[PDB]
Amino acid sequence: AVVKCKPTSPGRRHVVKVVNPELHKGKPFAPLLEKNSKSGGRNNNGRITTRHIGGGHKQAYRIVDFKRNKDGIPAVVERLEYDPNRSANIALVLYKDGERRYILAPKGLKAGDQIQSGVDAAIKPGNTLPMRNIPVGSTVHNVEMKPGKGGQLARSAGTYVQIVARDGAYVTLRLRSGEMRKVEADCRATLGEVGNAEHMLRVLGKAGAARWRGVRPTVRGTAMNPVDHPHGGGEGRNFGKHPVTPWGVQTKGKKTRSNKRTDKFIVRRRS
Amino acid sequence: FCRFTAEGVQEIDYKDIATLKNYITESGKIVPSRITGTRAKYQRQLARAIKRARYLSLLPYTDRH
Amino acid sequence: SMQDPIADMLTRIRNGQAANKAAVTMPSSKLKVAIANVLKEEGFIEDFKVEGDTKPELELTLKYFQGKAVVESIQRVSRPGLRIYKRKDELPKVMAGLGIAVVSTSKGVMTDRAARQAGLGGEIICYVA
Amino acid sequence: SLSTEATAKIVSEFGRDANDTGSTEVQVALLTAQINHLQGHFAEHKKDHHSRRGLLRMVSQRRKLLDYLKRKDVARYTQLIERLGLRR
Amino acid sequence: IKVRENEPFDVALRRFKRSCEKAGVLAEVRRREFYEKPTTERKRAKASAVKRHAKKLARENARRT
Amino acid sequence: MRHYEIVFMVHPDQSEQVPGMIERYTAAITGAEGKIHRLEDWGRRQLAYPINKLHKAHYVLMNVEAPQEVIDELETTFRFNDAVIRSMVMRTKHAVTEAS
RNA sequence: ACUAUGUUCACG
RNA sequence: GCUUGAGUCUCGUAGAGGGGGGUAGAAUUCCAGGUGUAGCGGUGAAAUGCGUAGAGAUCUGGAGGAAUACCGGUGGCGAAGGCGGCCCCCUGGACGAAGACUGACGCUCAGGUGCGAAAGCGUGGGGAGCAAACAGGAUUAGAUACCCUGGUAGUCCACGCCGUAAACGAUGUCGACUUGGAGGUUGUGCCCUUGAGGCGUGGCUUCCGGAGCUAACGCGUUAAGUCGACCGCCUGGGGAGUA
Ligand SMILES: [Mg+2]
Ligand SMILES: [Mg+2]
Ligand SMILES: [Mg+2]
Ligand SMILES: [Mg+2]
Ligand SMILES: [Mg+2]
Ligand SMILES: [Mg+2]
Ligand SMILES: [Mg+2]
Ligand SMILES: [Mg+2]
Ligand SMILES: [Mg+2]
Ligand SMILES: [Mg+2]
Ligand SMILES: [Mg+2]
Ligand SMILES: [Mg+2]
Ligand SMILES: [Mg+2]
Ligand SMILES: [Mg+2]
Ligand SMILES: [Mg+2]
Ligand SMILES: [Mg+2]
Ligand SMILES: [Mg+2]
Ligand SMILES: [Mg+2]
Ligand SMILES: [Mg+2]
Ligand SMILES: [Mg+2]
Ligand SMILES: [Mg+2]
Ligand SMILES: [Mg+2]
Ligand SMILES: [Mg+2]
Ligand SMILES: [Mg+2]
Ligand SMILES: [Mg+2]
Ligand SMILES: [Mg+2]
Ligand SMILES: [Mg+2]
Ligand SMILES: [Mg+2]
Ligand SMILES: [Mg+2]
Ligand SMILES: [Mg+2]
Ligand SMILES: [Mg+2]
Ligand SMILES: [Mg+2]
Ligand SMILES: [Mg+2]
Ligand SMILES: [Mg+2]
Ligand SMILES: [Mg+2]
Ligand SMILES: [Mg+2]
Ligand SMILES: [Mg+2]
Ligand SMILES: [Mg+2]
Ligand SMILES: [Mg+2]
Ligand SMILES: [Mg+2]
Ligand SMILES: [Mg+2]
Ligand SMILES: [Mg+2]
Ligand SMILES: [Mg+2]
Ligand SMILES: [Mg+2]
Ligand SMILES: [Mg+2]
Ligand SMILES: [Mg+2]
Ligand SMILES: [Mg+2]
Ligand SMILES: [Mg+2]
Ligand SMILES: [Mg+2]
Ligand SMILES: [Mg+2]
Ligand SMILES: [Mg+2]
Ligand SMILES: [Mg+2]
Ligand SMILES: [Mg+2]
Ligand SMILES: [Mg+2]
Ligand SMILES: [Mg+2]
Ligand SMILES: [Mg+2]
Ligand SMILES: [Mg+2]
Ligand SMILES: [Mg+2]
Ligand SMILES: [Mg+2]
Ligand SMILES: [Mg+2]
Ligand SMILES: [Mg+2]
Ligand SMILES: [Mg+2]
Ligand SMILES: [Mg+2]
Ligand SMILES: [Mg+2]
Ligand SMILES: [Mg+2]
Ligand SMILES: [Mg+2]
Ligand SMILES: [Mg+2]
Ligand SMILES: [Mg+2]
Ligand SMILES: [Mg+2]
Ligand SMILES: [Mg+2]
Ligand SMILES: [Mg+2]
Ligand SMILES: [Mg+2]
Ligand SMILES: [Mg+2]
Ligand SMILES: [Mg+2]
Ligand SMILES: [Mg+2]
Ligand SMILES: [Mg+2]
Ligand SMILES: [Mg+2]
Ligand SMILES: [Mg+2]
Ligand SMILES: [Mg+2]
Ligand SMILES: [Mg+2]
Ligand SMILES: [Mg+2]
Ligand SMILES: [Mg+2]
Ligand SMILES: [Mg+2]
Ligand SMILES: [Mg+2]
Ligand SMILES: [Mg+2]
Ligand SMILES: [Mg+2]
Ligand SMILES: [Mg+2]
Ligand SMILES: [Mg+2]
Ligand SMILES: [Mg+2]
Ligand SMILES: [Mg+2]
Ligand SMILES: [Mg+2]
Ligand SMILES: [Mg+2]
Ligand SMILES: [Mg+2]
Ligand SMILES: [Mg+2]
Ligand SMILES: [Mg+2]
Ligand SMILES: [Mg+2]
Ligand SMILES: [Mg+2]
Ligand SMILES: [Mg+2]
Ligand SMILES: [Mg+2]
Ligand SMILES: [Mg+2]
Ligand SMILES: [Mg+2]
Ligand SMILES: [Mg+2]
Ligand SMILES: [Mg+2]
Ligand SMILES: [Mg+2]
Ligand SMILES: [Mg+2]
Ligand SMILES: [Mg+2]
Ligand SMILES: [Mg+2]
Ligand SMILES: [Mg+2]
Ligand SMILES: [Mg+2]
Ligand SMILES: [Mg+2]
Ligand SMILES: [Mg+2]
Ligand SMILES: [Mg+2]
Ligand SMILES: [Mg+2]
Ligand SMILES: [Mg+2]
Ligand SMILES: [Mg+2]
Ligand SMILES: [Mg+2]
Ligand SMILES: [Mg+2]
Ligand SMILES: [Mg+2]
Ligand SMILES: [Mg+2]
Ligand SMILES: [Mg+2]
Ligand SMILES: [Mg+2]
Repeated sequence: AVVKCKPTSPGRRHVVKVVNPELHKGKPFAPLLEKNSKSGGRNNNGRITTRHIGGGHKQAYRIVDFKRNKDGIPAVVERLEYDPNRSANIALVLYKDGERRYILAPKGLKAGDQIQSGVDAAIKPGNTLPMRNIPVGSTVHNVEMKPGKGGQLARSAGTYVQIVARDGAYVTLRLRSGEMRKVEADCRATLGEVGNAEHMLRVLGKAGAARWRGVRPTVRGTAMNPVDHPHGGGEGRNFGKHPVTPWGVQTKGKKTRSNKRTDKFIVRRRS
Repeated sequence: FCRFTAEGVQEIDYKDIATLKNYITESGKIVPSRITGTRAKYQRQLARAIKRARYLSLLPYTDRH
Repeated sequence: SMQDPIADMLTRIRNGQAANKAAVTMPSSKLKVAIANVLKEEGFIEDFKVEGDTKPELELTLKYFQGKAVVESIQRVSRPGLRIYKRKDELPKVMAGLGIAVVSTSKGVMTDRAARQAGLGGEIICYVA
Repeated sequence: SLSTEATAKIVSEFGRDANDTGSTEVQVALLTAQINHLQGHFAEHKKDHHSRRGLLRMVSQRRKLLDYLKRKDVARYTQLIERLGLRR
Repeated sequence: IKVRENEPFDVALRRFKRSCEKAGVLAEVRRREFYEKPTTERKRAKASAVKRHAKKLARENARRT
Repeated sequence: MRHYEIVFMVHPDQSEQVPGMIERYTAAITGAEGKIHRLEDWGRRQLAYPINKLHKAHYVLMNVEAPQEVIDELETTFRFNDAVIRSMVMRTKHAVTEAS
């Protein structure tokens, strides 16, 4: 459920929690975990390339399986786990042979359900297939952009691609943006919708909730001096210049798409 | 004229279209009761059977297809 | 939903007389036979019976003198919503003593005229003009 | 909906025989049987307000029979509730 | 609707159209018929019908015509 | 438990498969208590209008008694199958015979 | 197609 | 104690009763392309608007969303609000048939609870058409309108809130009783189905009328007639269903 917290303190007042009752309460499966040290937004050169990131809670990386390499092998969903490295939840899948892997939990899924993947299989939520084999006009997620790769598109909580059309070797997909992209039919896609759709109704409530998610404070250009940001200076709340990034490029309606290579695949741009 | 027959009763079925095509006009529309007789009960069974026959493309919805 | 059976009897009589009807069937009772006989004894009704064993149906036979009916008017006084018990001296006289008021007294059901002389009052059931 | 076998099972157990099927003991059990079947229906659906009016008829109807049965006889009233699981 | 009229004829004669649709497509689904207004304007077309039909029985008056 | 009347239509080129299709749909139902009362393969009958831009669909009428689990499993095998162009599943009112 | 207004009390 | 009230059981019939999930066809809109050559659009009459960048018209393929032509009626169902393509899933009631059972278990109901059109409101979607606001063009003495071209909230779905309408038969709920006629609709029994018959007895329902009632209009076995039970409400108009 989406439970609103009672106003016992200012900072608590506005908090809205997404309390999933079906998640596991305990330590995760270690073999799939590994360390994930933080950058703080800095790179090779030790310089802030991405602003406003740094701090937060320490969090380990779960090796989630996007490829779904196991063909013609059934797999029982053992337990749904919380993932700090992701918007969506994950499911500890135990394959019939012996292996265990983490996968993104679709919407219709619980501890006990069985999933199969490969070439044949059945058309059901969670069952990964080649997009050729999937019926046209169906809800998919964890969609590959290249055959044999992991899975790029629709991985966030409540996110899903819809297969619009199927032109021979190619499949026209309508993405969550509204962009209609043409991908290869040999590429795979996990059926259904990505779970944890309540995620968006979470509201943090306090400053520190953003700080313990690893975000840092965003200072407005207008607040700065002219030397710092193009917006800057003025003796008491001035502006009078067109909105811009700290590096002068115009924000607020200014197309930065310039790939050129992959412009053939885009059937129609978003709107 | 009226219904099926004197000792008919029966039920208006969608599968048969020979006797059923009499009750629709040339355009494809269902003909009303005030033109073809029929009790209100059998007109409703008919109207349903036309719509089921239309789903299976046994009868047409119209004549602009 | 059928709270007063006695009022219902007196409507069937009243409406039967309006319709110019000969006989008036209804479900019987102890108090129904007592009132019906008092109406008969003075002379509003011309004979009655109580035909039935398991489910008795008391049918009256209404009286007519001219084209006009005999029972000019008949109404419930001591209805169940408001019971009306009158004292010996306070007993009414319907139409200045040429119509009767059926009164349930301690010595059985009787008319208002007989109640005065007998020396007792009671529940005044219905005025009959 | 209550099938033929479901009613006939309750009728030939609480009452005297399959012949007897109108007792307050029987009547209340048939309502309790349907009311408990309808809980699974109103678990989801929820917006089915028209069927709820048919249920709340059955509920109130059952209370009128039990309140009758209590005033009529305290012995068989208390014994019926222990078996059906009412009172709550 | 699909009217050929053999070969020597021409002169339109397509009452098939005029006694089937036209009024249904046009003076009905042209502008907004406010849900309630049909229930009003039908029930007055319906009340006006039996008004005439009941009068037609009592139309045989003296006349002297 | 319940009687039904399945009337599905199949694509022309896959009408050779229909003999095979019927044997699988019979085997699903005939095992679970209720028997099929009357089959009747209609044949490659003309369409009143073009469905999916084609004419002549291969009609098949089963008419069968089954529980709700088996019939809804058969209902899903029509949607997840490109060969079958449409179908409908009617209700009870006893078994029947003849009529076309 | 659009197309406004007629001061107050009275006389019957 | 009893059985006619009330309720249960059997068996069928009808129905846009309800909730959830599918899918069908016509159309509209936009999207891409073919054809094609000046208009189209609209109106009382015009103009704003779209069009030589090739529109309109016409064709082909696609995406969407919402609504279900004809059947469809003084037809049906629902307590009221209300409810219409077709199909399954679960589901409430209604009516009839002849029995068996229970044995007055009933009728009303202040407080109280539940549902309750449309418009609103919150949150997340969705958005073709339509369309408050808004803009432009006409109209006009003026035109914050009516008419025209655009067009956002809304209208659609999931989950809550709102709690009102000329929520109207302007007619409280239950029961008894009192001449008729013409229909519709759904039953069920008896003879010959001896040919789309008839002859009966139940529900729901539209219209016209008798006595009676009514200020009159009208109502009239579904009373506003004749009575009973209980509830709600009324007490001149404005102030005011306001403070
Ligand atoms: Mg490790
Ligand atoms: Mg890194
Ligand atoms: Mg380095
Ligand atoms: Mg270095
Ligand atoms: Mg940056
Ligand atoms: Mg940032
Ligand atoms: Mg992070
Ligand atoms: Mg910020
Ligand atoms: Mg800031
Ligand atoms: Mg900022
Ligand atoms: Mg500052
Ligand atoms: Mg400063
Ligand atoms: Mg700097
Ligand atoms: Mg600068
Ligand atoms: Mg300064
Ligand atoms: Mg300064
Ligand atoms: Mg400053
Ligand atoms: Mg200043
Ligand atoms: Mg300035
Ligand atoms: Mg700059
Ligand atoms: Mg006696
Ligand atoms: Mg007896
Ligand atoms: Mg006796
Ligand atoms: Mg308790
Ligand atoms: Mg409890
Ligand atoms: Mg208790
Ligand atoms: Mg408890
Ligand atoms: Mg209406
Ligand atoms: Mg003036
Ligand atoms: Mg007895
Ligand atoms: Mg009885
Ligand atoms: Mg009864
Ligand atoms: Mg029953
Ligand atoms: Mg039944
Ligand atoms: Mg039915
Ligand atoms: Mg039926
Ligand atoms: Mg229905
Ligand atoms: Mg329905
Ligand atoms: Mg429904
Ligand atoms: Mg829904
Ligand atoms: Mg529905
Ligand atoms: Mg279509
Ligand atoms: Mg558009
Ligand atoms: Mg073109
Ligand atoms: Mg050209
Ligand atoms: Mg001009
Ligand atoms: Mg011009
Ligand atoms: Mg031009
Ligand atoms: Mg050109
Ligand atoms: Mg064009
Ligand atoms: Mg065009
Ligand atoms: Mg769109
Ligand atoms: Mg109606
Ligand atoms: Mg009704
Ligand atoms: Mg009703
Ligand atoms: Mg319908
Ligand atoms: Mg629909
Ligand atoms: Mg049901
Ligand atoms: Mg019922
Ligand atoms: Mg008995
Ligand atoms: Mg007894
Ligand atoms: Mg007995
Ligand atoms: Mg009060
Ligand atoms: Mg109240
Ligand atoms: Mg409410
Ligand atoms: Mg609304
Ligand atoms: Mg809203
Ligand atoms: Mg707001
Ligand atoms: Mg909210
Ligand atoms: Mg949105
Ligand atoms: Mg919104
Ligand atoms: Mg939006
Ligand atoms: Mg829009
Ligand atoms: Mg949108
Ligand atoms: Mg418009
Ligand atoms: Mg307008
Ligand atoms: Mg506004
Ligand atoms: Mg303006
Ligand atoms: Mg003027
Ligand atoms: Mg001027
Ligand atoms: Mg002007
Ligand atoms: Mg203006
Ligand atoms: Mg204007
Ligand atoms: Mg607002
Ligand atoms: Mg819906
Ligand atoms: Mg909604
Ligand atoms: Mg509320
Ligand atoms: Mg009100
Ligand atoms: Mg209304
Ligand atoms: Mg009305
Ligand atoms: Mg009414
Ligand atoms: Mg009122
Ligand atoms: Mg009322
Ligand atoms: Mg009430
Ligand atoms: Mg009540
Ligand atoms: Mg009455
Ligand atoms: Mg009669
Ligand atoms: Mg009659
Ligand atoms: Mg009749
Ligand atoms: Mg009648
Ligand atoms: Mg006859
Ligand atoms: Mg009747
Ligand atoms: Mg009427
Ligand atoms: Mg009336
Ligand atoms: Mg009238
Ligand atoms: Mg009348
Ligand atoms: Mg009558
Ligand atoms: Mg009569
Ligand atoms: Mg009548
Ligand atoms: Mg009668
Ligand atoms: Mg009657
Ligand atoms: Mg009545
Ligand atoms: Mg009647
Ligand atoms: Mg009355
Ligand atoms: Mg009056
Ligand atoms: Mg009051
Ligand atoms: Mg008051
Ligand atoms: Mg006053
Ligand atoms: Mg008040
Ligand atoms: Mg108000
Ligand atoms: Mg107020």
